[PDB]
Amino acid sequence: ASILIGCRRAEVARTFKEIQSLIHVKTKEFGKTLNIMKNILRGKSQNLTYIPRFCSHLGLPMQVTTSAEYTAKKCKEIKEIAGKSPITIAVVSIYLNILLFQIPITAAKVGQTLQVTEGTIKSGYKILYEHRDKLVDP
Amino acid sequence: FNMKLAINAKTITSGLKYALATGNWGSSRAGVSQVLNRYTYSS
Amino acid sequence: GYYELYRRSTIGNSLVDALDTLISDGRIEASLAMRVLETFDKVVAETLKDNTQSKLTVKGNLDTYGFCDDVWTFIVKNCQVTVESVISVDKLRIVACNSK
Amino acid sequence: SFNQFVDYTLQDIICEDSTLILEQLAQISRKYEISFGKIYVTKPMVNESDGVTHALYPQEARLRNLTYSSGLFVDVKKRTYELKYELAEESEGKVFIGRLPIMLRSKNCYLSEATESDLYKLKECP
Amino acid sequence: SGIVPTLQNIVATVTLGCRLDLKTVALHARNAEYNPKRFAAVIMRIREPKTTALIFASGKMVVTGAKSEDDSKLASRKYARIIQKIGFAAKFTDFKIQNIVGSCDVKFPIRLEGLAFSHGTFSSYEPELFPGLIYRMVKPKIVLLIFVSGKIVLTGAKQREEIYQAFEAIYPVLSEFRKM
Amino acid sequence: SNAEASRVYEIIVESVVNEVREDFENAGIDEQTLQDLKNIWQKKLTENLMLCLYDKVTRTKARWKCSLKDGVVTINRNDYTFQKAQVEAEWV
Amino acid sequence: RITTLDETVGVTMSHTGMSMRSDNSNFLKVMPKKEILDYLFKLFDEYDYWSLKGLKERTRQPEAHLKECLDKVATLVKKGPYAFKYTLRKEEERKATLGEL
Repeated sequence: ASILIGCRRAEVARTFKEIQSLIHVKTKEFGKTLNIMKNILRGKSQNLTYIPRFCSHLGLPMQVTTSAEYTAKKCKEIKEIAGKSPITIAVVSIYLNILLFQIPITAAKVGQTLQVTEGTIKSGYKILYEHRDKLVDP
Repeated sequence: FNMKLAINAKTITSGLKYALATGNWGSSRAGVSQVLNRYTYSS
Repeated sequence: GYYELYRRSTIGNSLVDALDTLISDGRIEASLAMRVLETFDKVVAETLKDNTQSKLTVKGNLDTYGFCDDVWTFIVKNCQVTVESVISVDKLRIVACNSK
Repeated sequence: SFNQFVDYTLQDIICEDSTLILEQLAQISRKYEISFGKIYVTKPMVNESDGVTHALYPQEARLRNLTYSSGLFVDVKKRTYELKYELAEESEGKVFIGRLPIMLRSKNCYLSEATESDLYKLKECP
Repeated sequence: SGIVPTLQNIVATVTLGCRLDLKTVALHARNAEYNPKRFAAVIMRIREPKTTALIFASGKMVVTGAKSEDDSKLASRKYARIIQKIGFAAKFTDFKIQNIVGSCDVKFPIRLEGLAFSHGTFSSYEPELFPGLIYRMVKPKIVLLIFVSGKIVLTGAKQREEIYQAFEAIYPVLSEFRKM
Repeated sequence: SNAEASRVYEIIVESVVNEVREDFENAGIDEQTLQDLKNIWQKKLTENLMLCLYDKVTRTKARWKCSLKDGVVTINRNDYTFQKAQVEAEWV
Repeated sequence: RITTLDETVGVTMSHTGMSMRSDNSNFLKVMPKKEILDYLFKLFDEYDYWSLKGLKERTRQPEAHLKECLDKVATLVKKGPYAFKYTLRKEEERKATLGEL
């Protein structure tokens, strides 16, 4: 918990899954502890960052990354499923942006590598494809 | 058991980085590392 | 080991009736009758385990259900039963004992 | 001298003592064992705070108060015994032990292969 | 506005006043389940009002699944009668509603991140862990689950007015954070 | 109507009799008494009850599903024997 | 020789740090009281040493309940090869007394 906090407060981002890879917290128990800690901090008184980090894992060009950033902001405004957690949106946003460009990752490789269910990426892709009209930076 | 916890990278990494920063091999040796002299290309 | 539920089956009742007769009608050693039934319990179990192929499908209204002491009791009404043919039954009683 | 150390010494040091076994007792006794294989060296890289990772050319390396280094990977094969009976998980791992500083112009650094105008793009005076 | 929350589940407790033999209870009831190894209570059910009861050896009983307070007391009395009919010296006492759940639809999408930022001390929102925002209201002390779709869940109430009170209090806030 | 049933029934009678013979001989009763048991049992043999084992029982709302195994049923005066059975029933 | 990995270097680092990928390999993943007590006592004459585990396996009761009654009949030895096992100190009369109570 304290780690994930310091990540947040540091403007860095780490996924619940990632920390979950460093430590086995059982999940739900973790959420409750994190919330109580958050409450204590208030008493003592943002997906976007994830997008470049993922490119790293894929080693994608800069233009791809910034394209993905525009894509994330545009997708969040257009609403429609509200995101179903940010992680799915960040990965799908990428998958779109890359498929725009010629650079193959195909699908299963990104689903494995980034640990997103292939069905999830394709499902996100259909709805995202529908709004292809307004997501185009130039 | 999880590999990331078992292997600690800063042991080696920060170890070497430290040593070359201080230049002390241990003291058992000291001053082995020295900042380069750019006074003149000869120097 | 071996549940005694199969004694309530057509083949089980028949056995009971036969033995009861040998005991009463004759002078055939009772207690041995029990020994026989103990054998029955085991045989029906292995036979139904190793000598069956059929797969049944029962679909209908659940009139009543119940659980106590590792036994599930169901009473299905207006159901269609499929063998591997389609049969219909107004009222079917099911009694099931834990496989584990 | 540094190049010889990179090509040969890392492989030999890891190879000489790699094997370590755990002795497990039960009442049946048991072993666990981990070996170190062919080591792997990278090209020089940088980990930024956010976690974006990218190649490092020395110029920038100076300006940003960085350390010019490449990562090191090791092949870890893990085994389990039960007692010489052998089960275990293998292949599939390539493990990051730590970073190794890299001497400029050596075979590992990016500049050693550069040409004149090439160097000029990177702004390292030939 | 015009929207009033719909009650979805009422949980109540009843003291029967006498010890019970659970195998006996499970055996004699028409709609009972009892596996000591899984949970220490007979799970009994009745068709009208459609509810489920958790019956303990101490004679205490939890009744859940009702959609109205009337239905809760009704079904509770019914379960007590069943226990009596089976033969125990049970009494219908201490009927008390412990939890009321309600829900409604405001008919517009909500900006959860904005709401969480604005009402930070009462809010908890981790969309990767659970998609809804958990809002912990002070007065009345009710917990609300707020979703992007505009569907709202209110829980933790002991009285119906608290469900109604909380929604009235939250509506202006949901409006302030609408999407269209 | 089922043939597998009659076959199973036959296996049961034959199998039980031969096993029971030891005890029968021990009790010094009579081989022909054993034969009588066999003939009477088979004679008797010539109400919609299923006896079996359960692997799993589940429920979601008022929908119940059951994975039954190794059983015997009498449906409308006919007998069936099965390896597996699936029950899909809706409670109210 | 030693082989230099030539990749975009991003993939290698992603695998290094927290990758959102876990597991994929495994290494060191690591009768009523009357008849119950009477039966357990017959075991005590049958075994001068036994365990709450052996008793709980027999009686299918929590070890805590088994530990209470055993304190009355049996005593514990915590030292030696038989350590953490209860040793004893008519059996039919005790069984009939258990049946009465």
